[PDB]
This record gives sequence, structure tokens and C-alpha cells, in this order.
Amino acid sequence: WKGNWKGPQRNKWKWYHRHGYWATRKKLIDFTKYRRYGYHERRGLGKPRMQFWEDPSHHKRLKKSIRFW
Amino acid sequence: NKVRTDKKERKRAFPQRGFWKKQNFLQVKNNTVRLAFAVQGVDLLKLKRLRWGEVRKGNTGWWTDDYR
Amino acid sequence: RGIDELWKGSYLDPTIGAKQKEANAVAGDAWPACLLRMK
Amino acid sequence: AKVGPSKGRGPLLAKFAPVGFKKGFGAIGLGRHTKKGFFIINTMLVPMFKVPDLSNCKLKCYVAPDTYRIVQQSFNKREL
Amino acid sequence: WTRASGMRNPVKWTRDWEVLNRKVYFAFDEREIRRSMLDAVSAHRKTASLFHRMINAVPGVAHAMSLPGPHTFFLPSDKACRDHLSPDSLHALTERVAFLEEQQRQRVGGGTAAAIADRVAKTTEQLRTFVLAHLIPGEWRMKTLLLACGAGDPRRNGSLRYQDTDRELFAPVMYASRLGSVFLLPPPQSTDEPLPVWVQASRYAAFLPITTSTNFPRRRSTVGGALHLWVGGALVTKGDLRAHNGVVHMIDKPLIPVQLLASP
Amino acid sequence: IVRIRKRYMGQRIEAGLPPYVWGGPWPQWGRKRSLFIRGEMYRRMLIYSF
Amino acid sequence: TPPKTPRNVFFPWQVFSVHRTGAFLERRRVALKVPVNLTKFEIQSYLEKIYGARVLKVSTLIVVPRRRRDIFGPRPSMRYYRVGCTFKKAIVTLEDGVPDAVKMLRSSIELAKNPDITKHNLTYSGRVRAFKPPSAAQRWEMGESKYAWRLPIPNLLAGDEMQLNPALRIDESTTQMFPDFSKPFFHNAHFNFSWKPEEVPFQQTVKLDITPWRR
Amino acid sequence: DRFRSAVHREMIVAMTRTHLQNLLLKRFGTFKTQECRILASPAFSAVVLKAWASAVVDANLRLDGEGAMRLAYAPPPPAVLSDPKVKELVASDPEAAWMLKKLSCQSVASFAALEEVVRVKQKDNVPQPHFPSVLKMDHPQFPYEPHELEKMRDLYGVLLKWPYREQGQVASVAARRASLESKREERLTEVAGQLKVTTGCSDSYVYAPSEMETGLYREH
Amino acid sequence: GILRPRERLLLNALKKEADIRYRGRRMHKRFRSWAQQRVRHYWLPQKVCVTSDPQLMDGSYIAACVQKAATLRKHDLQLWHGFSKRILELADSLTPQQMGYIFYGYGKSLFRHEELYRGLLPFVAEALPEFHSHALMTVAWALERVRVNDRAVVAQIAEEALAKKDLMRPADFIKIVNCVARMGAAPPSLAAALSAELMRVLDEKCNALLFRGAVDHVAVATLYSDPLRLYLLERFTKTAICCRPMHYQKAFQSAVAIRVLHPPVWQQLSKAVRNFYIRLSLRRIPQRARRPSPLHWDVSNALAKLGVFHRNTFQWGCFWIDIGEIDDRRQCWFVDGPSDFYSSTNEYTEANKLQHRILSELGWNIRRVRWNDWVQLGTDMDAKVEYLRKLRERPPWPAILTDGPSSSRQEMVANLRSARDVQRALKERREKNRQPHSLVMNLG
RNA sequence: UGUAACGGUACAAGCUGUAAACAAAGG
RNA sequence: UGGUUCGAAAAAAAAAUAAAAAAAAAGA
RNA sequence: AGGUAUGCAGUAAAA
RNA sequence: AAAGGAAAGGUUAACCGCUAUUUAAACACAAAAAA
Repeated sequence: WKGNWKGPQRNKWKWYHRHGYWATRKKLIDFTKYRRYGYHERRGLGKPRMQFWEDPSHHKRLKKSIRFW
Repeated sequence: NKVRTDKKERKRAFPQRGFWKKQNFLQVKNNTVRLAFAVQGVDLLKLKRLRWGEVRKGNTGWWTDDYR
Repeated sequence: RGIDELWKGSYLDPTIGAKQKEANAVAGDAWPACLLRMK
Repeated sequence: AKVGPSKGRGPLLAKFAPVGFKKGFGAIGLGRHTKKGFFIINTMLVPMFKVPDLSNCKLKCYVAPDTYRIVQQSFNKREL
Repeated sequence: WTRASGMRNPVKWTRDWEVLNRKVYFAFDEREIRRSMLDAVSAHRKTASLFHRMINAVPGVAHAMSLPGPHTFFLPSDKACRDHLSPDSLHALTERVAFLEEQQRQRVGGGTAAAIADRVAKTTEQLRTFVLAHLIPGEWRMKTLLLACGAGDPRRNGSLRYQDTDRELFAPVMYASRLGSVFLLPPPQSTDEPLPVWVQASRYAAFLPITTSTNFPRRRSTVGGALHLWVGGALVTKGDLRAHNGVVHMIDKPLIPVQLLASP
Repeated sequence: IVRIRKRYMGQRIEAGLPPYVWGGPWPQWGRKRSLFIRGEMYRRMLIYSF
Repeated sequence: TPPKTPRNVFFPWQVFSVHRTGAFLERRRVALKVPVNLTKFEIQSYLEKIYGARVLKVSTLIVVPRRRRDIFGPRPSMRYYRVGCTFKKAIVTLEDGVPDAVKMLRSSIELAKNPDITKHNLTYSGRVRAFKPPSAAQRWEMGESKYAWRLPIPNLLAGDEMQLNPALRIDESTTQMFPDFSKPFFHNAHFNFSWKPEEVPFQQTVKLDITPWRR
Repeated sequence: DRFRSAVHREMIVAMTRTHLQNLLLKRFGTFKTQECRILASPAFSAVVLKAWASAVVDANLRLDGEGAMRLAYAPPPPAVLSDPKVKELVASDPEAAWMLKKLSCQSVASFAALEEVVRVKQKDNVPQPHFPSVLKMDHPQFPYEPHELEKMRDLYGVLLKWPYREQGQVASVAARRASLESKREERLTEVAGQLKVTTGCSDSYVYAPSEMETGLYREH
Repeated sequence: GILRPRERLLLNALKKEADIRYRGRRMHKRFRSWAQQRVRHYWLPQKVCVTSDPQLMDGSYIAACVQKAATLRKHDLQLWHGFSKRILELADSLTPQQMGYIFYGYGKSLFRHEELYRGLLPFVAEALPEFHSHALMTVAWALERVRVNDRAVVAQIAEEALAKKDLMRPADFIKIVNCVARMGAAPPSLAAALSAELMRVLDEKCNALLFRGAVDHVAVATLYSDPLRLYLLERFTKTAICCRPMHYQKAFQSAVAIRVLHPPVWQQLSKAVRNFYIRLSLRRIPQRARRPSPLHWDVSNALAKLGVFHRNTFQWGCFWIDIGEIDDRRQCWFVDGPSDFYSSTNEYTEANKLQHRILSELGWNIRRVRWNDWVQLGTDMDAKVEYLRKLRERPPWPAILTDGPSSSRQEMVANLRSARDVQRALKERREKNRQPHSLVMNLG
């Protein structure tokens, strides 16, 4: 190389502003692909069916659709 | 690092003849600790050197055994 | 004056012995809702 | 990856970011930034803890073990 | 990326002391000023009201003082004029400045009218002479004037370098054991007599050893500093009011020319 | 020679002898007037604070 | 994350617990684990109203447990984890002292970990050189005048309980003998101030000759 | 009269005692001497020096500054010698008796002059500084003259254990000395140094402004 | 872009000098806090216009206007005399809250209109049973600040605070006790009762920030009982860290007063507390700039013409001395102005008497000059020199400072006007004497 | 809806929301 | 001592953050 | 030659 | 000569803006309407 060697930089500002959560949202990519640390639309099954021996008074299924005061 | 994400294990795949011991720096640190303990009346070095089950009060030892 | 209450009588208290610590540690039942409803 | 939440790093914090990053933890606001880098505090916004007079209170954290027997008998005498 | 500033400035300045000394030279001696001498006078108009009014009311004076030639202007204060000029002279000066301003305002808006032109000409010439008696060719800064008067010369600065006092009379609790050269500046533009300049030790110089480490060998004005610079019998109160085309020095007495002075 | 001189001076310090030094000609090992330049800087800082 | 504190509480849920530190803490100081979202005013009011403690100062730090990799045991899963929880460490300075046996850790297994003994003579981190700002007495405003011991009022108050002469506090095993002022000697030995006593004779000021070739 | 209240007299006596203790400590070396230790001891100050200060105030000999070492060299007053508390301390404390006997023996009677002060100073036997011949000597100064470099290289193992030699036997230092002397020409008993006494007793000192608001920098 | 090398160098040097200027500028800002507190829970939620016609104002409106003007520093003589006229018209219809806010405004602005306080005090006394903590505190505070002394009403206010002890705010009670001590209005029984209540208030209800306000040397010397003194001196050692220079100064003065006048209490203290105060005596407690007044300067000028060396406005121990002679250091003078006494009277203030007694017992020979007598001399210098000489030829003043003859508000106003005229004349003929007036121009 | 961050819980691929596994016996 | 905050100057947005929770009758 | 300590608007001049 | 900073803030001036405004902190002090 010439003089002092320069390679790919580790820059938190650049990485977070170019490849972060919101930047990935603004990108044009396949959003049906699962991303561990970012936005994706591989949807889950939700809370599973109650087993016959559990207490229905404690079994829970909904959070937002029933949110009262 | 402690999480073992670095590549520092790459060099350890090759032999080396020896390694620096940093004894000057480590002895300065150890003597600083010893002084901190000694200003309060504690002989940390004596405690560290005591044999298992050995009791030595004050600044005593084999020489005390010899002359007593 | 009052901050001592965070450790007084507990196993962190340095001014009391092991038997006193155990005696202080013994505890009864939690308040039942039936009795709580009467207050 | 070498930057971001990967490898157990989790969400970003001011400790792990360069100076200039602004992220708190959920504290309430207690004043206003001025136009010259100051912060005027208003004590009217300090939450007021409501604590009753605990002196001379016969209640305690737990209940004596005999209370169960006493209440059970007192209720069985009514039920029967 | 960083937002550190102030004492955490991310700029990697040089630590070389010689380079920093050169930087001092560039930052103080070779600094560039945009404003002009009349800009400075206007900035201090409230304290130099009479001279500001004269500069703005006497034809030609502003043109003379706005020229590129590096100049030094010694500005008296209204307080100086009031203290040193006789009441009649001050009244005459105020009346004539007001007269010129009134004629200017008339412009904005027999023999008796003819005499007005003669009076205007006379007043303009006299006030122009007075004002230009303080304008001096060249740029003479305060440190240059001091070094010309000899302060800073080890052979001549005696009586200005080792001032001391009877310490026990002023800081007794610390002294229990004691409890028991005229330079000449070019003449004003309106005259031919060169201006004398000298230096003296201020009353505050003697008290330095009481509160500073010293290495000595074996009424009075209240102006600050250790050295006082006198110009033509007038004390400099505020110096180095630098401009683009000169420098203004504030003085405590007006330098009236001999022609305008009254012999008897 | 530096080691020997340092040993001797430290020995005097430990003994508690008066803080005397060799007085002879000290050679000049540097070129810069750092002392006076820094003093001028400090003067300017003090004036700014005032 | 934690619920924001309402203007009126009536039922505080915040847990203030004593934290045993491996570092040193002063006499009138104590370290507490506290929820991260609480302010110093909230902490002080909480302690003064629920316990009646007379709090003088609150200092706060945010503690995030370090990342850890599971690498050791048989069949290890190389996954990342944190031990404990993120919390606010509140160091409270009160009007009265707090027992060292309460506030700090001790050990007879690792004999070096005795902060109550070692005090501030050690740094309990990777810090090598300790930084301490100047003390209040060393400051100028509200600081100790170095000639006040000679004044009448301090001597009237001293009585027979105190002796104000600083010459009496000189450590014999550290100070050196007085030198002759007319002969070469160090300034640091016995002066301990930033000025030159007049009793030291006139000193020579040497200015570097930067251009010998010119002369 | 001369006093407005008991607290007035107490303040003046405390100031006088502090001044006397300072003077005696400086007379005996200000530290490193058993005499200084004894003068520092709380009992000696409480009894002996307190009585001495009261006697001085009674005698109206309140001197301040360097002119007060007369008091330090004067013998202890007979009132101090005859005070019963002083006698009890003398009996109970060997150091107090030793110190008081030394003060009685080594004193200037007239102060109750310079020749007598010199005699008493010699008797005191306060240790004196002494500039060492080692620090008067010289050792080679880098850069070395080629002959010096060459000789030291050849005799490394012998000449570099103690390179100190008397002035003039080191060419490197001699040349620099001669050059400095030439530039100078072109241009044209050992006693420990002490800071002068800053304490006092007189009204002029006691009732002087404290000057703590004024910004005095030379604190001492 | 690029710069020509000269321009590069000049601007680079400017940048370096700016950095160094910033560093030098921030050097002395040890007590500059970026986080700052502002008190606003006393501001009323109603809106008012201060210049509205007074005849349309009621108690609720005029009180709010007065307080708002005091907060905004709108110190206009015409506005505040209109306030006084309207308030005196509405005296019959003011609640304790409104009267408290009015007194706050007047005291905070230091508007020394004695007639308004005199006319409002009887209604305060009549309505005392309905007063609350803030109103009582404010009335006492304003009276103390403006030097309007009414011992009977102040004692009644203190008694009302005692009766409402369970409702009083701790800070208000502390301020009331301090004001009572400074005005000298509590006989021994009331002093004992106030001390007994203050002990419990401080021990149970006050943290360090509230307690530090109780440290007042006048109250310690003249009001507090011995157990209260001991408790206060012991507690200050614990609460020092949160204190400011004013608190340190008052603690030091309290310790000196106890040592000089109550040696038994000083000894009843413990060795650790005594050590704390001994070490406090060694500190540089930041004072604030003091300068001779016009009357002080006139007295100094007359003394210098008489021929007595002296120094002015200096600090000895924990006291400020007006004049301290040089030849005989024990001789000192105090120049007493209108604010050193209570309004319309020649009775000295408690602080002045305490300072006089302490300095006298510590040894100073004090002499005092009264402005009421000085003003009658006029601009004459021979008369003033003779006055000072005759005072010098007489013995010093006793350790107990006695009050002067009786006076009235009429005479006080007349003397204040005369002092104004004398000040004007002296300044005029000083500056005229300074002016040379010797340059004569032949311009005409 | 779905998912996740922190927090609590056997410091967890489970459960769970500062009431963080349980109220079922109230004018 | 810095960030924050005003300016440069920016939705040119650092997911789990704020002077940032429905925004004055606030009960002094 | 960024902003310094009652704070929001707001015009001019400038080491 | 290759022709180089002015936004916000501080200073001075001007000012019929405003609690979007300096403690219900304190020290000092011959000091002030109308009549």
C-alpha cells in the first residue's frame, strides 16, 4: 500500500444512519425475510390455544384490540 | 476481549519462545497495595506466605523460632 | 436516623448475632384478601 | 455485524455512542432548556409522595399463624 | 462524528511553543480591523460627544479623517474638555458647533445674510484647525510609544521597574518584623510643533511586591496599569482603539494649538 | 552516569540532608523559550479572566 | 421502560436496596440500587418521607451489566447474556455515618479485597493514576488561609485544645534540613507555595542565545 | 486598667503564647530536635508557655517580629519557675524538667548583648547545614571531549563507578566554565536560611486588619 | 477553497487566540451551574395590569399588582405612592392573604414608606386569628427589612405563630423567630416558648436546607436558650456541606458571640464541635464589596484634616470596622446612618448593639458618630473638626450601647432632606475644586 | 393483528408486566 | 469539563428516547 | 471568528 | 493578490413589547413622590 494503510471504517454514526432500523425501513428490499435486529413482516402465530386443563380466567389472547382506559 | 469476538486467538496458533512478565509494573502495583494495607497495621505479604495452619503474630518466623 | 431501617435486624445488620438474625427472619402468612377487605 | 445490536450489544445507549447522542431512561421532566445552554428547574413538577403517619401502627407485614384457625372456626360456626 | 467542543475541542492544535509564539505575533500585531477611526469615535460618541459633533459638523474634517493614510488620533473626552477648558471657551465651542449643525439643518430644510457666510467660514476654519490638531501622521500604537519613551530598556527603565512602598503602613499584619526620556512625534496635521511623549510610574506600581514574587537586586491619577503614558501634557486613558487606517488613543486633556490659545 | 547521580541524590533525600545541588555549569539541552512563551500565555489567560 | 412517576403517587412501587460495593465509600455515604428512571429529587424525597433520613447529597450512575459469552461448560452454547439487571446506583451522602461492614464488602479468601481498609489509597479499577480535584480547603474561596493561624480570633478559640502553628505538623521522616539560602538548593524542600521568598538572594535570568553564528 | 475584660486578656495572652512558642521553636530549629518536640508537646504549651506568656504580658514586653527573639533567649521568669503547676509537670515529666533546665542554663541574663546571644547559640548546639565536597566536585558532561569519551570507553569498568573529581580535572566542565567566564567578561559562615518571624503580640499586630478580603497572595 | 498564505496564517492565529481566550474566560467559574432553579409557586393565576386606575382596584387586584411590580422591579415612585393611597383607602377590606402579598411587595422592593405600614398594622393585629403562615412570615419579614419596628405587633405575630404551630410552615416559623430576634420584641417568656417550639421544628420537620436558615447570630446571642444553642451549633457541623458563604459567616459570628459572652455554653459544647469552629475561623469566607458611604467619607475627611491617621472599611475577625486608627490601633469609629436605627427613632438595632458589645469586650475603644447630629453641622469643616476633636478628648463608649433621644417621623424626614442637600453641595464643590479651568482660547 | 426492548420469575428457546402466577369467603 | 439546548441546519429522523403523557383554574 | 450564569421577543454598530 | 467570518449570543446604543422575568434568599446603606 501507499503510506499509511486505510481500510473499511467502523463508524457508528454512518452505520446507524445508513443501515439502522429506520434506514432499513426506507430501503427497497424483501421485507418478508426474517431479520433478527430489524423490521420484518414474517408474522407469528400469536398466543397458542389453551390446553384443556388450564384456567380460562387466566388464559390471555388479546392486547391492543381490547385496550380500555 | 472477554466475549471472545476478537481475532486474538489467531496468533496463539503459532509457537513463541516466551513472553514479557511486566514485573516492574506489577511489583509497583503490588507494593502500592502493600503500603495501603501496612499503613493500617496489616502484613499482607506475611499472610500470603503463611503455611496452611501456620500462625505467626507480629513480624516473626523461622528466625524467631531459632532464637527463642 | 431512619435510613438504618434498610438493614436493621436483617442478615446485613453487623450489630446482632446469628440467632437473633434467624429469629428476626422467621415470618408468618401473607395478608389474605378476605381480611384485607375488612380494612 | 460489527456495529449495531448484533452479538449481544442490544439497543444503542449514550455510553456506547459518541458524544452528542441523546437518550435517557424514562425520567420525568422538571424544567426547560434556555437559549444559552442552561436549564431552568421548576420544583412544582417534582412528584409528591403521599406517606401516612406510620407511627403507632399496630399492623405488620405478615399475620400470626393462629389467625387462620381463629377465622376458620369463626366462619364454620356461621356456616354450620 | 462528534459533538465535543469547548474544552473538549477535537481540533488537533500544535503544541510547539515557537509556533505558538509566531501565532501570537500574527494574532496581535498583524490582526486586521474592518472598522475605521470615525467608526471607533462614533462607538465612543457618548463619552466623546463634543468631538463627534465637531467631526460630523465641520466640513472636510470627516474626509481628512477617513483617508487611507495610517493615522493616529488623540481623542479628548467631554469630561476632559469640561475640566480643562475655561467656561467661556467651552461655551464658545458648544455655540459654534451648534451653529454649524443649525446651518446644516437649514440646508436640509442683505448684509445680515452676507455676514453668515463669513461667520461660517471663520468657524469652519477654527474648528477644523482644532480637530486636526489631534491628527498625527503614521500609526503609533501604545507599546511602540512606551518602548520609544524607554520603558522596557534595561538601561533607562530605572525608577519605573523597582517601585516599592512602606509596606507595613498598608499590609501591617504581614510585616510584624517591620511594625517595630521625552520622545517626539511628528507635528499635528494643522501645526508644525512636534508632540512630546513621556512615561511615568503609576501609584499602583509600588504595591506589586506586596502580592507578587519579586526578584529585586540589592494629585495622582487613578488610571489603571503600572505605567502612565503622557502625550503633550495629557494622560492616555484608553489606548489601542485600533482601526483599518489608524489608531485612536483616548486622552484626558485637549491639545489646543498655540494659535488658538490666548496669549494674555 | 545519570543513574549514579540519581542514586546519590535520592540517598541524600532519604537521609534528610539539606536540599543542596551541584551549582556548576548546567548545559542547555533545548532550543525553545518554553518557560517565557508559556508565561505570556498565562498572562493572557489571567487578563481574559479579569 | 419503568412506568413514569405520577404527580401524586399514593402507592410507590420503587424498591431502594442497599448495594455492597467492592470500592471505597466515605463515612457519611451509602450506595443503593434504584430504578433507572428516578431523579435525584425523587430519590431524596423518597428517602426523607418514607424513612425520615436527613439526606445532604445524591449522586447517580447508570450500571449496565457487561456482555457475557457462554463458552466454558460442556456442550456450551456460545450465546450472549447479561448477569443481573440495569439499574441506577445512587450514592447518598447523609448527615450521619453508615457502618462500613454494611456499606462495603469484605473477604478473608481474597485478602486484597478489603476496601474499608485500603480506602482511597487504591483505585479499584483499571485506572492507574488517581485523579482528585483540589479540596475545599485548598481552594481560595472558603479555603484555609495559610496565615490565619497567626490571627487573634483563631487563637482565642483554640484555647488548649488545638495548636495552630503549622511548624508543629512537620513530618520529621519526610522533610529535609534547612539549607543555606546563599548556596544552590531546591525550592520544593520547604517552601510549598508558588512564589519566591525575599530572603533568597537575587537570581540570574538567562535568555537563550538562539543565533550564536550572528555574533 | 489596660484591659476591658477577662476575654480581652485571654485573647492577648493566647496571642502572646503563640508568638513565644514560634520564637522558641525557631530558636531551637523548628523541627528535628527534642527541644522542638517538647515545645510542641501539649502539656508544655498548656502550662509552661502559658505561664511564660502571662508573665510577658504582665511585664509589658509585647514585641513582634524578628525583634522578639530577645524573649526567646531571655531566661524563664521566676514566676514561671515558682508556679506550682510547673513544678508538678517538672516532677511528673522527665522531658519537661530537662527542657526547663536547659532553658534556665542557656539564656541571656541581660534580656530579663550580641556576644551573649552568640554564646547561647553555640551552647544550644542546633545542627547546622554543611555543603558536601561531593556536590562541589564535577563529573564528565555530555557531549564528552574526544579524549574523555575514548578513555572512558577503554576503562568502562573502572572509571564509571564514581566519576566525581575535583574542579579542573574534568575537561568538559572546565571548557564550559571558561567559556562562561569569557562571556561574563564580555558582558562587563554557613547558616541555615530562615523566613523572618511573622507573629506578634503588640496591639499594632493584634488589632491590624486581617486583609482576607483584599486578595493578598504572599500568604505567610 | 483555499486561502492566500498570509490570510491562512492570520486566520489560524485568530482561531488559536479565540481558543485561548475561551479557556482563560472559563477559569474562575467554579460556582457557575448550568442547572438553575427558579421559584414560581407564589405567582397568582389571575392576570392584572399594574398601571390600571387605582380607583377600580380592590384588595385582591391591588395586592396582585403590588407583588407583580415587586417581582418585575417596576420601582416607579408615582405608581407606588398611588398604590399606597389606594391601599390605605381599602385598609378595611383586605384579607390576610392580600395583606401578606402587599407586605411582600413593599418589603421586597424596599419601598420605605413608613405611613403605609403604620396604617396597615392595626388591621393586621385585629385579623391575626385568621392569618396563615405565609402572611405572618411576610409581615414580619417586610417589617424587619424596612426597619419599621412595632414590638407589640411583632410579639403578637409570634404568639399567633405559636398558637398555630401545628399549621405553620417550618421556614415561615424560622423566619418569624429571626425577625423577632432582630427587632428585639420577645420578652424572656416568649423567647423561651419560641426556642422550645423551634427545637422540635428543627429536629422533626427541617432538613439541612431548611435548618441552615435558622443559623443567625443575633438570635443565638439574644433569643435562643442554651439547649437550642447547643443543638444549633452541633447541627451546623453536620449541615455545613450544603451551606453558602452567608451561612458560614453567620455561624462564625454565632460561635464568636457564644465564646465572648457565654463561655459556659462554649465549654458545654464538645471538643469535636469546638474543633470544627476553630477550623472554620481559619477559612477565607467570601465577603461582599463594601465602600464608605457619603457620610463615612465626610467623617474620614474631617478626621484626616484633624490629623489622625486611619484606615476605612476593613475586616477584622468576623467584623467590619468603619474606621480603624493606625497610631493607636485599638481606637475605632463607627458612622451611624438612618438605617442603623429603627424608623423615626434613635434606638439602635440588635445587630449593631451585639457588634458593639462584642468588639468592646474584645478590646476595641469604640467611638460613634450620629447622622442626626452630623447633619446639623452643614458644610462647615472647622465645626466638624472641632466635633471630632471633642469626641476624641472624651472616654470611649461602654460595652453596652445605649439608645439616643426620642425623635419623630417628621424630624427624620427633615433630616433626610437636609442630608440630601448636603450631599449635593459637597459633591458639587469637590468636583469643582478638582477642575482646573485654566485653558483660555482666543477663538472669538 | 404480529413482533420486539427492558423489567419480574429457577439471572430462561417457558411464563409474564412494577398488581410482573394469581381474586373466586364484601354494603 | 462536555453533550443536551439557541445558531450553523438538516423528516440529512441513530426503534424501545425526550424541556415531548389531552394542551391552565393551577385551589396560590 | 459560534453562543456564559432573571428569560422570551426585537432594530442598528463594531478588536 | 489568488481578494478571504457576521446566524445565535454578549457589549454599546435605541426601545410606548412581555411575569415565556432575578429566591416568600441575603448583605449594605445620610434616602425617594405629592404637599
